[PDB]
Amino acid sequence: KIFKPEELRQALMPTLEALYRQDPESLPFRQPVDPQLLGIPDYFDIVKNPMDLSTIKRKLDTGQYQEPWQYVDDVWLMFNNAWLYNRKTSRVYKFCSKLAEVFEQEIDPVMQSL
Ligand SMILES: CNC(=O)c1cc(Br)c[nH]1
Repeated sequence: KIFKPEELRQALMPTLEALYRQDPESLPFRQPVDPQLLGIPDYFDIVKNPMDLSTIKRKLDTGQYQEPWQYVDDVWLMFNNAWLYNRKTSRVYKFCSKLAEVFEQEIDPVMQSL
């Protein structure tokens, strides 16, 4: 089974759009964390592989995922980064947990279809 880049994009894009639709919960995740701008120099000492929704979308728009599990890996990487860096009751952590719930509720039938 080989995937065509625009077909893979059409199949997965609704799952990414569902994350983007969440307001306010997608807001911390719509752009890359910039530790200098945010004044959190420790960020890249804990998060070695940053990921965010804008980067996932760009990868999905430019054929960077050959297989659907590569996309699923990047979504979970974004989540796991936030769950490692932030306090459990912080806004970012709580918002992350909402996005992961949305992602769970949705990604199963899409993967079954691929
Ligand atoms: C995904 N964003 C974060 O994990 C983050 C930004 C700031 Br400021 C603290 N945590």
